[PDB]
Amino acid sequence: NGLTGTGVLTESNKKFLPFQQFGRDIADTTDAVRDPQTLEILDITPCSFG
Amino acid sequence: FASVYAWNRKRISNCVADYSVLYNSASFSTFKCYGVSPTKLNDLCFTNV
Amino acid sequence: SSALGKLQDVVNQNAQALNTLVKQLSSNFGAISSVLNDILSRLDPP
Ligand SMILES: *[C@@H]1O[C@H](CO)[C@@H](O[C@@H]2O[C@H](CO)[C@@H](O)[C@H](O)[C@H]2NC(C)=O)[C@H](O)[C@H]1NC(C)=O
Repeated sequence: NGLTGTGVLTESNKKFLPFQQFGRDIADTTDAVRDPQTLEILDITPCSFG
Repeated sequence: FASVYAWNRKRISNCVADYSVLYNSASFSTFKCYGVSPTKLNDLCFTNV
Repeated sequence: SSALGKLQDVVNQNAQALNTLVKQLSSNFGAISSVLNDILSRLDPP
């Protein structure tokens, strides 16, 4: 719903407080989201580069 | 419609708004936006309009 | 077992610089946002 990105999506275990849209990481990169339809938290690991 | 000095103000909520279908209702005389192209608005999402 | 500040100092200076480099990926420098998916998918290439 607006967040555009790339990466691997994985089942989370971080208790997104009932009111937290997403997860913010130090140095400010999106690293978790909540699925709008089912409302579950998913981590967004980065693809492989090098 | 309303007069200008007491201008109307509607607030839209949860809906499916197709902006391209609004774009070609085919009678307008000014359709100008600054923040964003109108055809690209068909794949965003907001909180309040 | 109970002094290695030179080594500590070095090991640190580098981390403080690498963090400042990443923390700059979230400044506008005079733009509408810091995200290209907000400037891109919100405007024309022109
Ligand atoms: C959008 O619709 C889906 C279903 O189409 C909603 O999903 C439900 O979420 C609740 C959680 O409170 C579950 O108990 C239901 O079983 C879900 N339904 C289905 C069919 O999976 C979703 O909540 C809706 N969006 C919002 C914001 O409420």
